[PDB]
Amino acid sequence: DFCLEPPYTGPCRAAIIRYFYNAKAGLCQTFVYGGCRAKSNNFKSAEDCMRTCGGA
Repeated sequence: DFCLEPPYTGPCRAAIIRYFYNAKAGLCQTFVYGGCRAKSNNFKSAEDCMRTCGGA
């Protein structure tokens, strides 16, 4: 959801993108959010990706 599980790309709205953490394939990925409380996960670079689930 934020680091491995399936990121929310459109739970409320349509579909918006940015960076997520896909800690299995190559880690830092993309999905931003698609409505709701922006699903908290919402990165844009390595520093972003890291502060949330990269180096926590």
